[PDB]
Amino acid sequence: TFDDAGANVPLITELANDSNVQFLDQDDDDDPDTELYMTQPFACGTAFAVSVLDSLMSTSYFNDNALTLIRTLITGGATPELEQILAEGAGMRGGYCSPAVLANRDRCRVAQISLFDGPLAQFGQGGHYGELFVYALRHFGILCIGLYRFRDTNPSSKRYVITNPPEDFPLLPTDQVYVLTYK
Amino acid sequence: NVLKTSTLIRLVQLVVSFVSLWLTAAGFLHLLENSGDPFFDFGNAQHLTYWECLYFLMVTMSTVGFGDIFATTVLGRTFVVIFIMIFIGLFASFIPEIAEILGKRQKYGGSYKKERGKRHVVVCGYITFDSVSNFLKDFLHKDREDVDVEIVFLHKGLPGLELEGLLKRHFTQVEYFWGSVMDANDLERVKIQEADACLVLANKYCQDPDQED
Ligand SMILES: [K+]
Repeated sequence: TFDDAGANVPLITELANDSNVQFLDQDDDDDPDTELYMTQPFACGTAFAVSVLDSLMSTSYFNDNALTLIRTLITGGATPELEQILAEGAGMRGGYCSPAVLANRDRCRVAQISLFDGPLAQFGQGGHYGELFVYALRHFGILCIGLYRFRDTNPSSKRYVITNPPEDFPLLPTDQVYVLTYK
Repeated sequence: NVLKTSTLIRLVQLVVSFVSLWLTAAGFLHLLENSGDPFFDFGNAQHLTYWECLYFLMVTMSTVGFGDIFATTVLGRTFVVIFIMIFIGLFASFIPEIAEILGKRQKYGGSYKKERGKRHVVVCGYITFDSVSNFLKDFLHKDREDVDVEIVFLHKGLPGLELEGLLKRHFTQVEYFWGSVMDANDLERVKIQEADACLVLANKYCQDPDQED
């Protein structure tokens, strides 16, 4: 508890053994028969565990480019040139840069935005995900990939994640959107 | 996909391979004795039933060897010699391995049953004849008030013989279950939502008290 709190602190915790996730939370309504990916703490983005990486072996094989895509997003842009420069063992060589390389600072970034205010809030007021998607891409180049929504819309700050909603999927002004952006 | 478990796979391989070998060997001996020796123009023959052969092969696999029934064709006797060399190793390894597998089942499975309005206390952690007797000597002490609390032990081990005796002596009011408080199913088994209290006991003599705590 804190002066002018508590469970409102945003957490992410790595777990070595998946089934320990049951201890990580309360107001949980869980069953130990649930596999990790269905558990409330994982669905809220509070848990993470190395077991969810295992299909990176198989996906690696089925489409190599998909494994490059996940690396280009999650690393923020660790290209094989950087891996080579680190493999020289000199440490991460840097300094000022030429404009020719510094142009790459216009990469796309993963960002999160709120429908509570600003130009998109009109869709948060009872619109649908497809209306928002088409609008935001068209006016900002912002590409929307999912929602982050309170579990307790009727209470806690927990929010669950919705990958790729349908076109006619309803919106709330409390929703936050996972997006890809250039600014 | 019905053999879902490694022990159950091993069990069905053992039983079926043993029974199918015993039955087929009995058929072969039944053929030999009833047909007779071909190099004696089938004159030397002996009219066993299949069932007498099946019995006789069990009586020889086990090395019991009555000699109420025995082979008398030369092919029969040579088959019995081969059968002894092979199947003594089969029977003598099969019976212990079946006995281990059928001996593996957990005794203290099942679940506690809640009596009408009666209190119970779950007890867990370092459960042994020592810690349980030290506990129960005071907890059930005759100079306490006659309070009807039942004690429900919950631990991973099979109880040792001294503890099984103590549990049988207190059978009216003390219970034990295989399991751990780390599993929500075991907590449901002991109906801990409806327990009056839960006690967690420490191994005072452990190699690291920070690890035990
Ligand atoms: K004998």
